Amino acid sequence: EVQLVESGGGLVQPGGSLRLSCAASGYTFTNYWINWVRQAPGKGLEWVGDIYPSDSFTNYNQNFKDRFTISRDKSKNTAYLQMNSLRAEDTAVYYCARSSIYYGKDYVLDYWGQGTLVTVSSASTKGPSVFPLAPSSKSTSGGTAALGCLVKDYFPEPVTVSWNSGALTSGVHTFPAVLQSSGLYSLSSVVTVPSSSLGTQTYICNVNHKPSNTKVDKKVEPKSC
Amino acid sequence: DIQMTQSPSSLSASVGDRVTITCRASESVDNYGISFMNWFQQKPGKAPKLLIYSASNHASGVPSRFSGSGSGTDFTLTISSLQPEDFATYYCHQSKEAPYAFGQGTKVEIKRTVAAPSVFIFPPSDEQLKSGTASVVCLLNNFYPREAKVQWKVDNALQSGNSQESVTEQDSKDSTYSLSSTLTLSKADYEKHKVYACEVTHQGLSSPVTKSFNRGEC
Amino acid sequence: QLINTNGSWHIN
Repeated sequence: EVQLVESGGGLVQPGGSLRLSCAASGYTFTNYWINWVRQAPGKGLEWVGDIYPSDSFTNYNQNFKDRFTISRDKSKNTAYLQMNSLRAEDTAVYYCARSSIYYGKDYVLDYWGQGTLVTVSSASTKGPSVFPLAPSSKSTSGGTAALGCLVKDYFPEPVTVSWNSGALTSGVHTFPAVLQSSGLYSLSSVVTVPSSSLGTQTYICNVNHKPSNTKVDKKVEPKSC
Repeated sequence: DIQMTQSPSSLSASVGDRVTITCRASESVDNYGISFMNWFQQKPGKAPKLLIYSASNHASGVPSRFSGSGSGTDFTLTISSLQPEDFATYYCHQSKEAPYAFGQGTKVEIKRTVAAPSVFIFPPSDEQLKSGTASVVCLLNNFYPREAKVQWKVDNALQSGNSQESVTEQDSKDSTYSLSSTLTLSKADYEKHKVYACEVTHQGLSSPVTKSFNRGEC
Repeated sequence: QLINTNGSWHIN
């Protein structure tokens, strides 16, 4: 029922501006404050600020004043976070969350959006190269086999990896992406399956990098050496 | 500004253990008989989830094992019986007066018996070799603890500055980790050597495990 | 029966 959907994120050039949106639904929009919280990759949570939707009353974290602007559109049930003159430092996951104007049951940060990644970089949107990681490198057969896909040289984050259109989840390990000296991201998604299924099962990794509009469905079949 | 500091910053505990996390505010969060201190649980790749609010209140859909206590400047979160799903960063938060704030967080890790990794090596893809690059992947599957040494050897020469590691988050079921290392070389650099080995060192192993192959799309 | 409309709690 109640959902907050962040939007307007993604890649942005340093010195540039971004307008993030928090589409709220399933409740009286003017009855809950909208909070903006950021999380730098691998760091803690940071309260940016909040907006009271009825009168547009806004509270800020002193560090974010004059560069970050929280606004609203009552009619569109959307709160906004204007971020101007962005620096590499600003690279983070930006969440929105509601907090009741009235003290009560689960009043505080009850619901959050999924967050949007904001990457403040001069580098360009590069789509990945999906290479298969075939099972049995040199020696064939056993008991349990591993196979996968290498999601290579893309920018910015994120990328989504699925197996057999969501049907295969057990034993799946989609490694956190790592940044190479080149400034391009790379990850591998792996899966352990019983070796007796290789002769029968067809394994496909579904790769999606929304930033570059790249969708790749690559097959992982066995090889000799 | 009301700011908070959590203790410890990190902990490792066993399934069934009572785990205690403390939060100290720089000023009292009390007002109208309410102690405006909340607790959030953040799982990897997920938005933080409300556990406890106003020091002792339970959010709906939060397990019994989680409970909270405190007043004024000192607050405590207790997981009565640590479950493997409880791996997360736990944050205290103040909702008394703006600027609102969170503590630095406490990473709760789950302590399990030692588990050795399962090692797998992958030669570079034929289609990658057409694009002029060679990435050799090593997989260390389902192990505990997180500490593992992975060394790349090319024709028995110890590699340096051309490999990248990534560690999975703790499994919510078996509490094991998993890692992938990627030795990346040029198609030219790849084409001058035969043997490509991945040597693995981990507590769970009596001595190092070595997974290897000899260059070619054989 | 407490409300926050100004970044603080008041009785209303």
